[PDB]
Amino acid sequence: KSMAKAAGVKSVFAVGNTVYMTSFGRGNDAVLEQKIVDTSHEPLNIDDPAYQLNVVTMNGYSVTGHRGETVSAVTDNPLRRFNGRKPEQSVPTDMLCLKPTLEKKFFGKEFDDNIHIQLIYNILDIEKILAVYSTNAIYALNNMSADENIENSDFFMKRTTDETFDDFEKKKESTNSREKADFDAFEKFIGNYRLAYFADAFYVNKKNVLREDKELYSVLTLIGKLRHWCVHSEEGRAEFWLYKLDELKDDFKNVLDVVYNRPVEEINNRFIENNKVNIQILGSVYKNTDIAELVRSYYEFLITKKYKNMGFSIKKLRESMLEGKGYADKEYDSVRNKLYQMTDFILYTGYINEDSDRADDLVNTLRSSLKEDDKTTVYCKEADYLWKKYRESIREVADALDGDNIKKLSKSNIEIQEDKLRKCFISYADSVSEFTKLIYLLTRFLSGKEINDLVTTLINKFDNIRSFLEIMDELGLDRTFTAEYSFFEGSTKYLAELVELNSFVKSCSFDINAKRTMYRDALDILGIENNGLRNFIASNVIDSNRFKYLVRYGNPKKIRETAKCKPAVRFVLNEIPDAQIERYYEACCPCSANKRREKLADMIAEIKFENFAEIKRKNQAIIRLYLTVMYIMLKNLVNVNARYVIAFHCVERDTKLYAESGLEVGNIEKNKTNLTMAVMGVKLENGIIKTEFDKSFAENAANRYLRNARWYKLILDNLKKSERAVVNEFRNTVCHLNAIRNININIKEIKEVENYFALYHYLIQKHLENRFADKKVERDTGDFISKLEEHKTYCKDFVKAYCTPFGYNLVRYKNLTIDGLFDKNYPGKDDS
RNA sequence: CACCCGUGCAAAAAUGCAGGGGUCUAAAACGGAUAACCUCUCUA
RNA sequence: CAUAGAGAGGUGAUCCGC
Ligand SMILES: [Mg+2]
Repeated sequence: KSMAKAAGVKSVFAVGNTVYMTSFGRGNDAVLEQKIVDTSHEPLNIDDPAYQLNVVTMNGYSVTGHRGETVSAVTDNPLRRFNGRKPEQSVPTDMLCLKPTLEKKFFGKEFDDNIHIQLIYNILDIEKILAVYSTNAIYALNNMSADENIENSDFFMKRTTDETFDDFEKKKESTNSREKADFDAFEKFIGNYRLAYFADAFYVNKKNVLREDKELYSVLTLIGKLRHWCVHSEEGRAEFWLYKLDELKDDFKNVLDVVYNRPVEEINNRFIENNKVNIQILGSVYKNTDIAELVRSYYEFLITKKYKNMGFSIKKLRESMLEGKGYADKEYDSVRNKLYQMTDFILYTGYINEDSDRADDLVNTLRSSLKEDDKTTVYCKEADYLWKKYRESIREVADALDGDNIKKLSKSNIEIQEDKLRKCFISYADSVSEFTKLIYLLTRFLSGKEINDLVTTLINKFDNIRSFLEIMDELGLDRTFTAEYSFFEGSTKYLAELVELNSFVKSCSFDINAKRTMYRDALDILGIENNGLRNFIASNVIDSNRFKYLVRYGNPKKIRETAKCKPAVRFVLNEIPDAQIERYYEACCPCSANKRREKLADMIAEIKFENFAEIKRKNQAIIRLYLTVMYIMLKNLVNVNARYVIAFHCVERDTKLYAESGLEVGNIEKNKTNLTMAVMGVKLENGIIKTEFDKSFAENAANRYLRNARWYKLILDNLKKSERAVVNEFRNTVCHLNAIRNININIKEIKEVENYFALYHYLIQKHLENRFADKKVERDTGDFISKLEEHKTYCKDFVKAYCTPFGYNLVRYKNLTIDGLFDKNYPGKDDS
């Protein structure tokens, strides 16, 4: 990024008439380095400072870094932000000018600093990412109905954790038509075989059998409420719902526990098997502590390598000491290939239980050493020490680890008491907080890449929150949250939970015994419509991790009709590297890369086998190419949709803050553009914005983004072209993924696909055409639809018309309306 | 290759130069390798 | 007929290499 980070400036904070500077501690920890009053400074961290101040000025501070490869950098004084070249110093606002309201929301008072708002914006990013993956999860559940109804039924949208199943079953005989249809919708859902795609959530190994209705309902109700709370903005106490999950009724806690216990128990039991003999031998050779603490330590050192602190090749030291001894030979058969690794733990305990002075002297020598020659000499002396002082006990290991003794000990266990054993490995539900269990439930419906992105984003944002909460203690600032957000005072615990979650969370497998139902989908995803070949194709499809995504987020024969779109196929296989195109074509065919792409783009469209040796590998080559192409396409469209889900989430959230700040924002459900009009200070009359542009409006625009006349005038001009109904149906298309559901109709006629932005917006614009074709449409929307039929490509004007709700955040509006600005990975020229 | 802020130098209207931005955008830093187990297909 | 004797393909836990 920047020289300030390279110099080690982790942050610069303002606190009244004082400025504080920080550097990177261990991990994401911050340490205080300097304070500036005015043109004058005082050092901190005096025993290991990361950088020094070369000269301090009111414009900015110059620094030189000791912490690494030395660089010289300059950093700008936060108090002169917005105050250079025309009261000359002030604590900066956020761009939205919501800082006083956000501070008065999460904490009780306005704070006169800019440390609190960074924490708050991390809280807002946690909700931002949950709105995305909860929307994806509910879409994945709703897709199960797509073979029976095209509509996104309300059954998932209305659910709340207020109604327990015992007052919902009362609807079975209720007289009210909607409540009856709601229960018959639940009965229709629980009978669908496609629950087998989510076996880890809905099935219990007890063959594995479908759970009792009360738990299926409680799962659906939890995920539905999580979506409703993320995508809408709640009123009253429901706003605090995610932060008051301790208040959930017993059925939801019990279902969360019984879902979370099945991965934990499995992994907490595998380790008690693959290790029995090793743990017993260690528990005999060592007697120095309660054996549960030995087992804890062995688990900890096996699963966490501690290289973030013990950052040196202890394994090289081991080899340097054991080389040339029988310990490096077939002295006994048991460990010539594997099973050797407790020797490392013997070394590790030889560092933890004693000679920690030598370990600290080693860590110092490793900091002071210059050459690999030095580290090698030190390793040789450590080998000379350890091989005489402590290693002799491994001879008793060599006595204990004989093969028949291994076989005997395999019939035995460590005899830790059950309630102690269950507290020396991965914690069970009883200990894990409801938030992490609900995150695990959400992850049950997601792809592995989505699980990784979600969990690591949560880890990062909680670690940031923790770091700021630590900073505020040393600075002596008021840290105490409002009572309703006191959840975040446990954030250091939740980070420890989330990093534990990342240690075992994994993609939802299918039921192994269920595959004979997926067979029909596995054939209908290709369009194959003697039996051994068909069974082989089915088995080589159902095992594919790409099929497991593609059939959960899409209807298979709808994917097969989508694969007839030669332009989109040709585009997505243009982005496959040429060497991969060779690796496919050499396997599928038995000469330019363009003509080979074109040929396999026709092969993948006419793909079939039949009417309902290496040949098998040829068949795999055809299958693996096909599923890969569609996987890349649909994933990226879903990833484009998430960006607009965030945008509408923000529209909902910031409206309530702008309303809370005193702006007459109006009804955001009647017209999503009301906030932008409110921020622009313009008001509709008779359905038209009458006002022309004037500088006096921009100079009074309610946020910093809209202060500039150029983009204010452009947003006003595009907003006069918007239409209420089209923006609302765009919003619902985004929140329901209807554009991706109806992909075989929206994609029917495209000339060319330039990028996934153009494809996604063609899908939306053709959906809006299909929704408004039978309705009265006003002038500019009719022109946009005309240009959408004259050119079989998305209208660049229409997207910047219907995206006008986001205009209040100019950076978001630009990013979501100009391609090449859209994707971090594919930069390009902006227009206008 | 977006937005915003600082500074130097042009300039009276906006350009250039070099930086900063957890308080901006999703957007601060932060190859196979053997063995073991299930599943499918093909002979006798 | 089913289960059995070699192949052969694939998914998911993984021990080291310049
Ligand atoms: Mg941010």
